[PDB]
Amino acid sequence: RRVRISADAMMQALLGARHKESLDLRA
Amino acid sequence: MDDIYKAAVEQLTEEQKNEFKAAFDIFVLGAEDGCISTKELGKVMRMLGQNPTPEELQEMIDEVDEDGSGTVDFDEFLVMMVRCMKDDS
Ligand SMILES: [Ca+2]
Repeated sequence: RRVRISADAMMQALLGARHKESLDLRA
Repeated sequence: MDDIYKAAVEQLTEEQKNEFKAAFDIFVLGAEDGCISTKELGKVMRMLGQNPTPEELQEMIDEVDEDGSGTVDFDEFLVMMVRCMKDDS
């Protein structure tokens, strides 16, 4: 519940993949 | 069994592995031995703006660490990376 850093924040922290503004999440 | 990770890792392209490998080297930016511990993760979280308790960091590693050694290596890091990505398939 109320998980932290699902993976998007981490991706931004490091290079990894830009994944644009999202992966498969609506808005 | 960890077999799923083997196939997932094997399928992964060389470029994809290189990208994750590069992050690994950066992660150990706080480790001379080249190992990732709570200290390395603590610095990462700090940048994100999160400053929880050390006890939580240790518990988190245990959740991802099957051996509960309290440390994360390249092999474990790779598995965690793939596992996290799959979590949302
Ligand atoms: Ca371990």
